[PDB]
Amino acid sequence: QSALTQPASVSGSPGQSITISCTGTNSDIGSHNLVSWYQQHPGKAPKVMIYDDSKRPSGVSNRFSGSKSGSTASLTISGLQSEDEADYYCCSYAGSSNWVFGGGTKLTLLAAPSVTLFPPSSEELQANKATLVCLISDFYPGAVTVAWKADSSPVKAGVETTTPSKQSNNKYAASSYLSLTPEQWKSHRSYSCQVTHEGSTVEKTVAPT
Amino acid sequence: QSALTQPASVSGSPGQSITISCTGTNSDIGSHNLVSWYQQHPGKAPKVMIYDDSKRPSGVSNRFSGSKSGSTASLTISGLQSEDEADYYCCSYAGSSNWVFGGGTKLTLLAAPSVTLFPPSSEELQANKATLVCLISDFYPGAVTVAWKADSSPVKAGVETTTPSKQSNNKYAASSYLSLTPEQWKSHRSYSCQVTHEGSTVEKTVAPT
Amino acid sequence: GYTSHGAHGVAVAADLKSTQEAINKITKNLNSLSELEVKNLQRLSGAMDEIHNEILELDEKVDDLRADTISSQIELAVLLSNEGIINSEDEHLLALERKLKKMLGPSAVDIGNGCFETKHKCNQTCLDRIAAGTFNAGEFSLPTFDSLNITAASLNDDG
Amino acid sequence: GYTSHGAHGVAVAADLKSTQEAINKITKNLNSLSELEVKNLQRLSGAMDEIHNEILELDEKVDDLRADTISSQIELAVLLSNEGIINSEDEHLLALERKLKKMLGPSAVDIGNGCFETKHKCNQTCLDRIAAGTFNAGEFSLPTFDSLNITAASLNDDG
Amino acid sequence: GYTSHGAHGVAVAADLKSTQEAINKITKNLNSLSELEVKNLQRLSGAMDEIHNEILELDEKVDDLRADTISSQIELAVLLSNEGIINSEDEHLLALERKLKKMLGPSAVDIGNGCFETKHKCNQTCLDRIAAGTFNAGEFSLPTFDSLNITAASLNDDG
Amino acid sequence: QVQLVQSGAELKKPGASVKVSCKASGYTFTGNYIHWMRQVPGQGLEWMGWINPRTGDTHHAQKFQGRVDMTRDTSINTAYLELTRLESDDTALYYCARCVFATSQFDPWGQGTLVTVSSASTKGPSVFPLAPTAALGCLVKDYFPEPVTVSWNSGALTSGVHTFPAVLQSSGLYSLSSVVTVPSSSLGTQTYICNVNHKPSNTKVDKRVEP
Amino acid sequence: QVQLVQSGAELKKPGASVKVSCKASGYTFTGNYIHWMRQVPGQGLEWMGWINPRTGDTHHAQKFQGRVDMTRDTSINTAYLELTRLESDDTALYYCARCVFATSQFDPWGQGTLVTVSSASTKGPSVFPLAPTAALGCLVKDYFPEPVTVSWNSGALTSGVHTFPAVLQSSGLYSLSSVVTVPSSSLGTQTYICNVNHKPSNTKVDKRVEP
Repeated sequence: QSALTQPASVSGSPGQSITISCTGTNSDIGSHNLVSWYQQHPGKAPKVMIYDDSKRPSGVSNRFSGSKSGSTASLTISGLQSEDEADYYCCSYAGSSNWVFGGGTKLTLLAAPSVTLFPPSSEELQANKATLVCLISDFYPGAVTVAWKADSSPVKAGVETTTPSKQSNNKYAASSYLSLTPEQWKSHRSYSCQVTHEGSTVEKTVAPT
Repeated sequence: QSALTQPASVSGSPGQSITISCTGTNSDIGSHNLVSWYQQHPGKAPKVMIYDDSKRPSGVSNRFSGSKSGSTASLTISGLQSEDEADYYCCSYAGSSNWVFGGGTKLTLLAAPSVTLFPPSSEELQANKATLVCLISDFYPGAVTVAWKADSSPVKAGVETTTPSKQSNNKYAASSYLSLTPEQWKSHRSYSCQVTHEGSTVEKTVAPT
Repeated sequence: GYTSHGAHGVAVAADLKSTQEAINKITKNLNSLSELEVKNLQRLSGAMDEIHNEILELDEKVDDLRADTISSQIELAVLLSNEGIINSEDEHLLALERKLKKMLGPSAVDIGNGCFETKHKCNQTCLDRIAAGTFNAGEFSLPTFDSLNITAASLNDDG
Repeated sequence: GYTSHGAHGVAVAADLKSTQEAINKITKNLNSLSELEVKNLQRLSGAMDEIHNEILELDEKVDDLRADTISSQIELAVLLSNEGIINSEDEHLLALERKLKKMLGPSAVDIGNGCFETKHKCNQTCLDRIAAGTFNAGEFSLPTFDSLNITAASLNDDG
Repeated sequence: GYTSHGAHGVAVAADLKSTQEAINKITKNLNSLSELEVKNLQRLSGAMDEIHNEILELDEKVDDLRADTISSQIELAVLLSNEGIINSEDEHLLALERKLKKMLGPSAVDIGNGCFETKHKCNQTCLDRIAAGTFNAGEFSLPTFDSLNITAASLNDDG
Repeated sequence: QVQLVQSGAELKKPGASVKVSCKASGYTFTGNYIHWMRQVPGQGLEWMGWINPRTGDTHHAQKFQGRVDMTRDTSINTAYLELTRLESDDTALYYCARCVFATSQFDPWGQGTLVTVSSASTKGPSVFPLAPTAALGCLVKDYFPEPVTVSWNSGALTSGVHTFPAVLQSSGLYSLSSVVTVPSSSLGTQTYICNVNHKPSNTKVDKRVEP
Repeated sequence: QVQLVQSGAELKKPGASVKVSCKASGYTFTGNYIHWMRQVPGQGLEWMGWINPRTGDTHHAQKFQGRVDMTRDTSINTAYLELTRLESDDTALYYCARCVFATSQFDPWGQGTLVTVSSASTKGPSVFPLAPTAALGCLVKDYFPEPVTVSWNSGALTSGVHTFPAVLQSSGLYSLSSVVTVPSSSLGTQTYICNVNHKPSNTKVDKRVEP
């Protein structure tokens, strides 16, 4: 059963008006006035935005306007806002008691990092293990390089850096976990986490003290 | 669409039993049990008298009885009264969501006038106009003649006499409006209105004084 | 001498003539089939003409049933509006009534005041004909033609 | 001298005789057609006999549905009386009850207490026969008769 | 001496030949019939193929009606549950719902939320075809064959 | 009380269009059909059509197809009949009537709206007194179109009151008179004032009568 | 409040079976259908089926026929979706949604239940403190499967709290950390404790953070 065709992603500036299309067959969109548009944020369940091709659930902003023409539904968002950056799905009844979701569309909008370097805890060292945690947040876009340094040398051993992940404030976050035995934690004088975002490099540093 | 065939008019003395028929086709009267009889007085909207071929609206006297046979309805009125003098209409459903009225029947039963002569008002004379108003009421039958007399000469200039008009008490009323210049109101000594009904002549008269 | 040439000329004329008697029969036999078979075909056609009408009658029996149910459903639904059971502004009820009135079909006739009467096209005789099931195309048959014999001229022994 | 009366006398009877053999075939050919067509016609009648039955079966399918809807509607209305939603003495409700009861048709059977059940004449096999639509009158054929040649007597040259 | 044997020999060959000319026509005449009849039969068969289609079309019109009614009934009953008129746990109402749902038939399609839509198999063109009733098996005819005469060779008087 | 209230009388030119309202009261506005009738003065009743307030189904007679529209406002419970391409024959009293489920009963009837199709102009009346048991009245003169509604002392009394039918002057303007009989002992001790309305011109005017 | 509460995340080996519950609240449990969807992380939504709570009638997508069952307990207003013969592709967030009469409106949506199909051993996390306006946090280390839920002082505060996405270490065990910013004046004067839950392992544990 063919998923309804949606654009992969769309972009726009704040305050602009944009539209996302969802094309299908006559049997699903054209034949039935039961198309709905749902928004979803990262780490959040989908939220219904439009139903029955125009109808607005209570609490939904006026800026979201649904429409249908032939076998093609459309959702127009006037006056683009920060909260609008999200994934959006069309869903239509496809006959024979069946409902089909579209391929989805990522609406994106057209930020320095916030580094936090935490050392191995006392308990972890007592547990014959050690880990340095480098936490990055509130950087836009989601493209960042992370580097680990033992005193003044690149470590690279078991760094375990996560991918950038979108935030609720249209920014990104990440974490790096340099795991190592405590034996080389007291040995090396200090440990540095360097984070490059769009050339700009910010470094945190700690030591056993 | 053919109007249902009713008698043009019927007559009957008080206390008698009379009947008014309404003939149509099978398609309208015969094939539908939706024949109704409505009474209408002059200057008043129709009032329902019978519906569904026998049913009597609340407040309607027991004297009125509806019946149907073939494509012919019949409304019988026993113990005829003064209030019964009126127009009566049959109305039936004629298929295809259509309703048809009958031609109507004027029910009439089997009186000297009441003259009132008013001269021109003071304001109207100051308005450079004069009118003499002859008002007639409560005369039976509704046949009357009216004449005007300047002093003792027939005027005939702009008399404006209405036709007899039925009253609420089964009698008739009429009005004549002799229009004239104030110049030919003061100069003439007197002005009289004569009304003839069934030979009997009644005259009113006014003067400038 | 006795001229026997007259005899042989008589003989062949018989063989021809008798043969003609077969031929003219055979053509007639051919025609005898044809005019009969056309009567059968048309008769069969008539049977088809019956069956189609029956279908049309049954179609009317369907249509009246559509009028029979839907209006009654409306008659129930409107009653629920009339008895105050459900709000007359109940949007679901209004949509249901609109749906029902859209499904009425041609046979129903609005008698005014939210009520419809079924103008039954398939009358009592229609229903009796349908329930009878007395259709019968009947039997068909064709003639059997017998053999035809041609006779030689019997040479008359002049004894 | 040799009497030649035997020679020519042999010839004509052959021209006669061969012709008879053609006639005997041609007559047979007529019958050869006539028997087959009657079988064809009857076959068509059989197909017609099938079609009529389908209509009757489909008529049963109508009747059951008439019993299906109206009875159910009645069973709804009685509930509205049983629950006391609308007055049991409600004249409109009772009028709808009576009208629905009048439209019950033949397939409905009362079971007491105002309840009805549909006695389904068109069973599951009936529905499958109707829905499959496997009607086929089939093809028809008739024979083609070949030409026949009448033989003259070959004058036997006494070599 | 002039031998007259050739003269008589000129005669008989005509009687055969013309007779053959009749026979060859007659066989063709038979063929002329047999070819035509099969065309008529097949034509009738085509008409039967038409008729059956209408029945199937009519059957779809039945099923759609079954879908039109029962869902609309269920939609009402559920609505009585929706507005709190009848207890949602009312066992009679639930039994009614189950019985209705069992009688939905094939064309009924659940669309979600206790709602069923009728996927009409007999579309507008189907309904127009059924109501038109434009069936016509048409006329049928078969040929008639002219008589054939066998000619004797005219003895040419050499005067 | 179950009641219907129609809009006031209207004057239009030929080819124009009119809209007549009929406000319902005293019952469920969606629980009946509204059937529209017309009657020429002095002639028989003519059925025009019906409208469903609930669903909006409307039937027009074949005579009135293409010129008449039926609508309603369920919020205020008011049906509306719109006639287009007006002609002289359309001049008539138009009535709305409530009609009940499975009944032919048209009940109650509106008071009627007088539609007048003519080439004409609206003009208010001139009110004159008519002073002297004795009878006293008011002369309504030189107005157009019909009708006008008269009360006495704002309808405080109705005994002896007799509103006469109007006459169409040779000038084409209308005039009538409304009179009442009063005892001669009430003269100078009771103020008598006639209150007249000409809705097409919309001239509510009062006139006190004195000897 | 109209709400749907789904069961916690689940981990199963290939070929096994999983059952997800969805408790309804704030509305009539039988007055809607319950529709089941799935979405792989980073991918689009996939419709699975629906169930009538009133009758128990269900529809499955043809893709999921034979592997998915839908049931309900009306006494507790709960639906149940059971998937058998689990495979790697079945690893996804599964959602229940309420669908309304004659509407395309799936409203409200459950929070989602993450189901994971992998071949794997459940292990509770190791909690460590992360001491120093200043920031402080808790390191969740060496657990499997995802996810875990972290609060601070039993959800008493949310300002500054940021849960980070977890990292899949090379050893097949997960780790994340939860950090919160506090004014440096509150150090030593307020007891700050992170409360962490690993429902697959059922590891509710608290950890106070001090210098």
